[PDB]
This record gives sequence, structure tokens and C-alpha cells, in this order.
Amino acid sequence: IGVPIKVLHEAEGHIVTCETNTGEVYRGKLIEAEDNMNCQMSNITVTYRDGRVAQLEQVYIRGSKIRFLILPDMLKN
Amino acid sequence: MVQPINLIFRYLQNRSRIQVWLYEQVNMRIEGCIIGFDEYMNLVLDDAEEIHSKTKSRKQLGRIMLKGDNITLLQSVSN
Amino acid sequence: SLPLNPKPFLNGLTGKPVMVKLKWGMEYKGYLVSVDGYMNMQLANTEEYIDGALSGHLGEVLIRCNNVLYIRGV
Amino acid sequence: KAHPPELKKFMDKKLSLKLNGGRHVQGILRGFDPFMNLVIDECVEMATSGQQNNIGMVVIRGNSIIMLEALERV
Amino acid sequence: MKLVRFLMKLSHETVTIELKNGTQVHGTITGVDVSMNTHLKAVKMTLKNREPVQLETLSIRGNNIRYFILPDSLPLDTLLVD
Amino acid sequence: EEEEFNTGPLSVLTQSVKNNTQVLINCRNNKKLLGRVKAFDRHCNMVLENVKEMWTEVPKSGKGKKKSKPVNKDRYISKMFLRGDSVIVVLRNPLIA
Amino acid sequence: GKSSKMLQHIDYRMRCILQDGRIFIGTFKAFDKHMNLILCDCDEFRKIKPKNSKQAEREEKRVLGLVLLRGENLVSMTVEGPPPKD
Repeated sequence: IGVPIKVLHEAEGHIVTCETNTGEVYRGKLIEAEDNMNCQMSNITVTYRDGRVAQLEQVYIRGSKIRFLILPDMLKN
Repeated sequence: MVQPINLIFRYLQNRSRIQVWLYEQVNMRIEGCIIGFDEYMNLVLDDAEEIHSKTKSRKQLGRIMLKGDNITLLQSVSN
Repeated sequence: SLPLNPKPFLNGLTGKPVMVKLKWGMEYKGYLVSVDGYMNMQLANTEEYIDGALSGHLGEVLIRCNNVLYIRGV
Repeated sequence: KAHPPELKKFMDKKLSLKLNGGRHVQGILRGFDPFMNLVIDECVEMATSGQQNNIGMVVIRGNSIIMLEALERV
Repeated sequence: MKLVRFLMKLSHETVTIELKNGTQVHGTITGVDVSMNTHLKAVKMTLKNREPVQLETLSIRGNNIRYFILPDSLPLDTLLVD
Repeated sequence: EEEEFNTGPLSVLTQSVKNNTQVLINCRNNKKLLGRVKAFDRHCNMVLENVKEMWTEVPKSGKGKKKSKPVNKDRYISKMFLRGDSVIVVLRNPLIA
Repeated sequence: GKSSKMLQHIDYRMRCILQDGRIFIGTFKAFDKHMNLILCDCDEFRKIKPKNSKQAEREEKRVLGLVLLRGENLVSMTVEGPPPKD
């Protein structure tokens, strides 16, 4: 078990953002954080590289196209 | 629960003409009747033809072996 | 008619003139000398073709599974 | 180990999928596999020009899968 | 047949490395792993279209490693034996 | 492991290290290295010595209006190691002898 | 054998350059076998790394908090300094 997968699984229940390789940044509640980097959120705000933002009732990005993820640092301390 | 491997096996056993889209290359795809598939996604297409949507050209190659890494999506076709 | 997998088509296509095209747009046309399990192959008397036009014959050449896109009979 | 993707809640629901090369499809998830191979029943690929072409049920690989967006209530 | 043991055994030697992004980095390798990860200290790195900079700690992963040129006086024939 | 590496395509490289013959390795970076590989692996990673690396480049808008011409460049290396991921193809033929 | 090369830079502020070209400077508090890093107090800058910049030292700097750099897009890393007491 990796420290990053454990931090992604422990980051569920709070608000966090995830930017993919194509620049699409989806921010919302981490509903499902799988061990393969699959991030499923509900009611996530997705902003693409062009600058347009949209809202999704349920989004699910695979771990193969994951670039970075920003979660809260209050749980690490 | 219809899995993708069972649907690919049914499409290979039916002998219908299916079209496969290239992974990271949407300007040209392949089309043909796949006779069988492998465990690594490699299939044996009989009467394979590369169709380029940009130029509207079709180049046939015959019995081809398509790797599972280059094909991203596969759909069914009438012809 | 019968189910022909990729491993059996690669084993039956060994020793005959075929053409293996890569994802970079190039292709190697020649006699398949041997094949591997990881999609790698080694050909003898192969010639390079880019854009449907032959450039030069290199003889024996080894193509990996990651660089090779597809292979057909010639 | 070798767990499949989270497709139980999105199975049998009309949602959109993003494939590599800027591809967009919309259909009902009839099932998934362990290698990310999912079945899209009634798939309609939306082209870049704006028109949508219905291709029926197809098999989408997990390598070029960008992201899925549920169009219904889970 | 195992090049990871030969790459990890070349610690404390000065060599250059040119990755797939076109950037070059010359320095003394302090640690080599089995996955081709090379960690060095006090190496001069010059990228493509950029100036050279000295780094006191530089760890390049094996997935981003393109090519590595060691010194010509290194015992490559004796280091290949396991 | 040795029989499949000697009888398959790697045996085509097996004459390059065992016989000390010349071979041309081309990668996805547009560079071609001609020489003999002293050691090889199962993942296609090779290590050679006295290899001539040749490639092509352009001016990259040297005049100021996107005007450049292709120019070939070559260099020699007394020892180098190329990974198997960046290696595209390897051709063995009568070039080093 | 030892594996102290990853633990030597652990808990200190390092600046890593990813494959996309961005520079993330943060306290490397987490690692993994896949090269996935965890940056506490991580700041991402895409313009240039500020090293004695006369005109400006921070251009396009965005603070994230607990950033998770994926090991698939990792290129290289550089050490900046030791971590704080808090």
C-alpha cells in the first residue's frame, strides 16, 4: 500500500481538486478514491484548459489520465 | 452484465464488419471482419481496410493483426 | 471461418513476405524471420516505407511491441 | 489485487465517456471488465463539428479512457 | 542480462544523461536503483533552450531516463559480471 | 530465457554483442546510433561503446520569420547506455564490418 | 539495500520539475514505489524557477496545500532546503 493511495482514500468525505493530463481540473467531494487512481466525485465543478467551467452531478476520471491532486493538508498534521 | 470481452468474442464469432478507432489518432481508423482475438487485445482482422476520415480514402491490406495498445474504441458497422 | 488468434496468425505468417507498420507512420516490408511473445519481431531483407513510398532496404531489423502498430500479409 | 473499475453504480445508466484524441461518446454502461474494457449500449459519438452519429453498443478500452460523467441520478 | 545491477554498481562515477525531453545533465551518480532511477549530487544540468544550472541534489526516475553516457575509462567489461 | 532470446528477434541483436558486429538503433527522438552493443537486457536496454550518434536539426526560426533548413549532425561516444523504452527499432546488417 | 536516498529528502522542502514543465516546490512528506510524491505547502510555478531573479522571483505561482504529484508524469526533482519545525 502506497502513501499516496492512502492519502487519496483518507481524503474522501472532504472537498479536493484533481487536474488531469489535459488540463481539466475537477473540484468537488471525493466520493470514491480507488487504489488505481480512479477518482469519482459527485456534483464536481470541472474547468477545462480553455477556461470554461461546468458542473457535473457525477463525474468519474480514470487513474491513467491523472496529472495532480490537491486535497486538504489539515489531516496530514 | 455484458462485458467487453464477451461482446468482442460475439462480434468475432458473428463475422460482422466492425470498425476500430486508433488510440491517439482519430483521423484514421481500421475496419474489417475480425476472425479471432488474443489475450493482449491483438485481433486477426480478415479483409482489413484503413479508412482516413480527413481525406476520405480507403486502403485495404488483407489479413492484418491489430495490437491491443493501438486500438482505443471498437464499434459495429453495417458494411 | 475458423477462429484465428493473433499468436497463430503471427506463427503462420513467419517466413513469408509481410509488412509491419508502426504508429509513427513508417512500415517495414519483408520476410518475417522470427517473432516474440512481447510483440517483438525480427525480419530479414526488410525495406522501409514511409507514406507509401519505399526509402531503402536495411536487411535484418528488430521491431519492438511498443513501436509496432500492426502487421499484415504482403 | 486486480480489482475492476467502479462501474456498478454507473452500470445501466446513460452517461458520457471521453476517449483519447478528443473523442466523446454517450451511452448506457452494460458492463465492464478488469482491464477497463466497458460495454456502451446505444452509443452515440459526438463529432467535433456538432453532429452525433449513433454506432450502437461498442467496447471501450481502459487505456484511452479520459473520464466518465453520469448523465442520470446514481 | 540484468543491467540494473550494472547501473546501480556505478555509484560515485561522473557521467552524463540525456533524457527524452532533450535536456542534458552531467554529474557524479551517487545512487542507482533497479528501476533505473539515478540520484546524484552537485550536477550541472542544461535543458533544451535553457542555461546550465548546478544542483546539489537531482533524482531522475527510470521512466524519464532516455540515455546515459558513462566515462570511457570505466571498467564496463569487469562490471558486467555478476 | 536464453533460448527464446537467442532464437527470437533478440538473437538478431545476439550476433551484435556475441560477434561484435555493427548495428543501427533508431529511437523516437529522431536519433540513430550506429555501433556494437556490449551488453543487452530483456527489456531492450542496451549498453555499447564507440557508437556514432547522428541526427538532423533545423534553425528553429533563426532568420526571424520561421525560416530554417535541415542540417545533419553527428558525434561519437566511447561508452553509452540506451534504455529500452526510448528505443524504437534496431537493425543488424553488414555495416560495422 | 539501504534505501536512504528517498528518506534523506523526506520532510524537507524540495522543488521538483514534472514532465509537463511545471515546478512544484513543497515539503516532500510522502513517497512511494511508483514515484508518487506528496507536497505539503506545495506551490506550483510554470513560468520559471525563481533563483536570484532581479525582475521577479514568483511568476504564475499557485498555492495548493496538500499536492499529490503523480509518478507517471515525474521527470526530475531538486532539493531546496530543510523543513520547518511546525
